[PDB]
Amino acid sequence: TPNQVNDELNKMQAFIRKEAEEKAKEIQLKADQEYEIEKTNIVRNETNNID
Amino acid sequence: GATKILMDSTHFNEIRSIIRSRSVAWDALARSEELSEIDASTAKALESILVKKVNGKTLIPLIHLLSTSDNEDCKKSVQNLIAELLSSDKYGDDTVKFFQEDPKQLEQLFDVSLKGDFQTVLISGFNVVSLLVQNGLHNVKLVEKLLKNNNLINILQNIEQMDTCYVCIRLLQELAVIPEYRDVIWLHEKKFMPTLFKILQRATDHLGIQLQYHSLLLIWLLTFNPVFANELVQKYLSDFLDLLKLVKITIKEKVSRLCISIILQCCSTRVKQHKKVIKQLLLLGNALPTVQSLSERKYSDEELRQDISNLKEILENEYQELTSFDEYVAELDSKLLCWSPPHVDNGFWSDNIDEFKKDNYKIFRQLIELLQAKVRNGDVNAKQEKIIIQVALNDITHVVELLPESIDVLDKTGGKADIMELLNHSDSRVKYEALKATQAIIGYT
Amino acid sequence: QKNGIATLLQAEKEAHEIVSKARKYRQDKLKQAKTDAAKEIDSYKIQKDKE
Repeated sequence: TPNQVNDELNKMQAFIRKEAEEKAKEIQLKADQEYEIEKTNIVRNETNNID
Repeated sequence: GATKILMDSTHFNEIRSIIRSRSVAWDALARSEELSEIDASTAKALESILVKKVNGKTLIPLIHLLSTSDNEDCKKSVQNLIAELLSSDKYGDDTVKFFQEDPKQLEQLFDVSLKGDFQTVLISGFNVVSLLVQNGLHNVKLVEKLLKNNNLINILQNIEQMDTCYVCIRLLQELAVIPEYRDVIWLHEKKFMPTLFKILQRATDHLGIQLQYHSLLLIWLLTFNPVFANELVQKYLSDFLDLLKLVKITIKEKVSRLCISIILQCCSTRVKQHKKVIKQLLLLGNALPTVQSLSERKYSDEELRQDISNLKEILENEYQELTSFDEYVAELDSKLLCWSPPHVDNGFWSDNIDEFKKDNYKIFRQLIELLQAKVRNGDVNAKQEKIIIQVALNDITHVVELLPESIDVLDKTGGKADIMELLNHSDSRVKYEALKATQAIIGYT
Repeated sequence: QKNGIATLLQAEKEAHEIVSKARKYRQDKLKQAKTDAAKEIDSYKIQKDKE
């Protein structure tokens, strides 16, 4: 029946929402790691030049 | 209102529907004087105002039935309405403000959370986890309190109940959403490690992979800190090597890219002396074939495939050097060989055997280019050049002996003629190696 | 039926929008990294002048 059809639609939007949520989370984590890393690299070059 | 999570999994939805479906009358408790009549009135009114005004008024009133609860159903409905009003679209941030103004207001609430039956240790903990990492409210107190919870200990360690296990685990990851608040979670991580290894073992055999996915997600989020990831693979090698096989065999690419990125974080240069990790993992874990098959495999996500190629390349980087095949590459590039048991040891020959032919026998072409260049031009046999060309003859001999399809090139590269022309030389050793290679081309006809 | 088609198209739009948010967050992470590098640069210049 159509009830399971609309429920399946909402389920699809739910799966896409979960995929997008996990993706955004992975983006934030990668953002933390990359920020720390880039800051570390800049700090390394700066420390070398300063030394 | 502000950062309300855990609305994704259908488990938390069915749970919230099952708990909030309980029948309890606050007006009957007000009429029987079971609790504060004012608080019971505000609760009975808020129930109808919810199921279908601002907050902070009934905040203090609910605390009367929170800090002091004569009935379990009363406290259960109180915490249920608490978490439901916290995630409510109508109230939302306003409710959060009630927690944000006074940090000690939720402290006792967290003290009354996680006690007795498994049903009552869920919701109060849900609101508490919701507030601990909410917006501006952050405390090491809630973490230290939740970490020592024996009521929640069995809830998270329950391998029987998947619902409670998934609720406690998803709450664990959600509370670890702030890596700075994950330090204590990383210190007490020994208890979460067991359920993780259990999810991994259960992985090796509907929405049931979502739990293992959130767990691996907590693992990768904890690997985000190089310190916690430093003791990651330095603790359990057994549970670690079970990643790639079960991830590749895993249908969904969520847990696949999770184990891939987590293991990549484990062998990453970001980790101090992480070389031993990738080394043992490719040694006792046979990660060579796993990385080869995974690189030959396909992935829907761009990040999964990119991290796959990067991790495979990272492994292949130090795997080729053990047994250093690049060591001979330096001699070939510098066009100067020496005395080493590189082509002499059968093991070394087996190690670089797979790297002998890449694209149109690129390595083999680079192998014959040196001898051919030492043939058509130059070709003065004294000291160095002789022993080097002889070593190249024996090496190319072991190569052609190993690779039966490597003959077709030697004829088209002019190598058959140079090898045959090497039959007569000044040195008996050069002639011996050249005759050995001649018999080698004569080995298969 | 149409509700499902719209939910699916909007799901694709939500996935692409989440990907875009990830890209914007990545560029923003690079920007914060350059800014932190700038602060570290000013601090290093101050330390060099002080030395």
